[PDB]
Amino acid sequence: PKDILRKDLKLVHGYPMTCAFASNWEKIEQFHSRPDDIVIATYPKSGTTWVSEIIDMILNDGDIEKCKRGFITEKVPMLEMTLPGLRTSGIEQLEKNPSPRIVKTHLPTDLLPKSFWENNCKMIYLARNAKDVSVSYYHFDLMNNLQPFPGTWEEYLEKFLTGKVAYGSWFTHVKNWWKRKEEHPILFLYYEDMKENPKEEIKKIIRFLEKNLNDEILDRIIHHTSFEVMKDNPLVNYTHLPTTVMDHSKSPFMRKGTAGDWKNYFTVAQNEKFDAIYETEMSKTALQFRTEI
Amino acid sequence: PKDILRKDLKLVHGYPMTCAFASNWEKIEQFHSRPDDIVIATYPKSGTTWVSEIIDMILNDGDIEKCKRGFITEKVPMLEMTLPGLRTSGIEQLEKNPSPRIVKTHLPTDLLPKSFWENNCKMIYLARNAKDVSVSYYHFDLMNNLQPFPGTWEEYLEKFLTGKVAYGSWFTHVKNWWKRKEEHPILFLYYEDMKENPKEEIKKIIRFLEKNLNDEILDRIIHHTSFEVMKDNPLVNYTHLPTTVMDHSKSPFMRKGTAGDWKNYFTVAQNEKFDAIYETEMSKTALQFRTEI
Ligand SMILES: Nc1ncnc2c1ncn2[C@@H]1O[C@H](COP(=O)(O)O)[C@@H](OP(=O)(O)O)[C@H]1O
Ligand SMILES: Nc1ncnc2c1ncn2[C@@H]1O[C@H](COP(=O)(O)O)[C@@H](OP(=O)(O)O)[C@H]1O
Repeated sequence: PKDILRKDLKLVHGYPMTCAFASNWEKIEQFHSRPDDIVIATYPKSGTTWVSEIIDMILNDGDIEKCKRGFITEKVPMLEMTLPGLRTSGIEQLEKNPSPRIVKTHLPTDLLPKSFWENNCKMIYLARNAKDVSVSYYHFDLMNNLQPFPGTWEEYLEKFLTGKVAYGSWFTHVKNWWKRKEEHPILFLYYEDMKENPKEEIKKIIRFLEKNLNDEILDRIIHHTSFEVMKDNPLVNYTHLPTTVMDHSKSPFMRKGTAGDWKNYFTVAQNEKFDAIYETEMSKTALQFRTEI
Repeated sequence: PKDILRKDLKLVHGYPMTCAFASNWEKIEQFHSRPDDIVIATYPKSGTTWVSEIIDMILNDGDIEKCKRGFITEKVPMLEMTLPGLRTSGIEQLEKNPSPRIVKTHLPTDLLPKSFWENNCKMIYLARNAKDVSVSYYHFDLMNNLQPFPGTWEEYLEKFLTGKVAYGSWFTHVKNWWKRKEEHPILFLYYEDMKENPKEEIKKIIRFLEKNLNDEILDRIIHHTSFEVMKDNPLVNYTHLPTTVMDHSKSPFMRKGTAGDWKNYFTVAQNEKFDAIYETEMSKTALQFRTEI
């Protein structure tokens, strides 16, 4: 463990990558998908864990005890995750998992195993406004010891803006995933929409996944996957991980679960600078993020 | 025409209704919706025409020339409108219109054709503060010859407060439509938010309508749907109606276009009596109206 903890990011295909995840990349590259695999793809801290539980519920017809068959890391493995000696890798877990497999990933489009495009796999891409992500990712690096130490918020926001963070730039991640939406079966969702109206957003996932679930099951999914519920659910709140991987005393994994929390952290000067870069990166795209609800 | 001009309101389902519209309700009740119809529903005088032009622009990807294919009454017909001999009825017009159809209505939730709920049609409900609505509706009755003469402003405000106006009580209208948003895909909007921040409000409509528009197109919609531009737009300013329907010389349809205009008409005595009725009607509800920005 001493060799992966708090280490510098390594570049893999031009992307800064968590040191623990950066070895044997050949295995990821060559991963074999099944045509009924369902990918949930997000930039980090964008609501992956939230929507993994929603999807597991949908696929289990809202049966909560089925959703309690294991920890989230077993039900919905992160494809690119490795912590050898400490944990089954994501791909090792996935090769033991029954179809249809839910696969979580934060990979950029050009790093996703091509098998997933080739098997025409259904994908849910979820995105969250860049300001809330930077704040959530900052606190994440406080508690997750696989990450480099983030420094001060001021130092961290500058790395985030220039893409000097694990998985690289949020702008490029979001823009390149959005572009793929035209030639693949990808449902593109916003975190803020899920926060404001989970029923209508969950219905989009239900239709995308070719399921019909009645209003009682839907209400149960909404209730089971609410922040207050999930935060106390020990199968999903990440307290099952070794303290050497995640120390929740520094920041809880389930932290605030809100839109607009970034305003508690951004100075007005940081905000002006951030808005200027954002307009440069995003004005020409059809993406329309909300930074509060 | 002399048969429907300046006539008393007629009761339909316990709602006072413009005499001209109070006929052939069977036709309205049995209207056939299409799954992609877009309902814009409002209490009268709440920004219907404004939001109609916005949605038309959104659906046409910001193409102003396409937005010039016809007058607003043809582009975005009023469902329950009938001016027989003088105008194609709203429903006749809708049955001539290609999908996706935008459908305008001031109908209370209980009078909306059932077909719209059954088809799961997207709806945008726009609401405006009750004081600005009352002033706006007063002025409208001056110019609109289908309406009864409203009397003095003092006599009119008393009818408004007691719901003795076409489409009945504003309080019931907004409360029941707000309740509905928990059971149907309904984007509920505030006139005063659109006025303060049209960019953000328009982004909600773009998302809700599942459209892909960049910032150039967005700024273009904001400009083309500003008050100053629309009031001079002969296709939306309602100057195409017969003088027998609308005499703009009494009061222009595109009247003031602002939040807070009510302060020019309300006496201090009226305002106290209004506020007391308001609190009785509205203090339980989660709605939050601004009377100025
Ligand atoms: N049920 C839920 N509702 C809302 N947000 C949730 C949630 N479950 C997790 N989250 C939030 O999603 C973010 C984590 O994303 P990921 O799973 O992609 O790591 C965290 O945000 P905050 O740090 O802003 O609280 C976390 O609190
Ligand atoms: N582009 C625009 N911007 C702001 N307000 C607008 C608008 N177009 C119309 N309105 C206002 O919407 C009201 C009429 O609404 P409806 O279309 O629902 O009858 C009028 O309010 P005022 O009488 O306060 O001017 C009108 O001036």
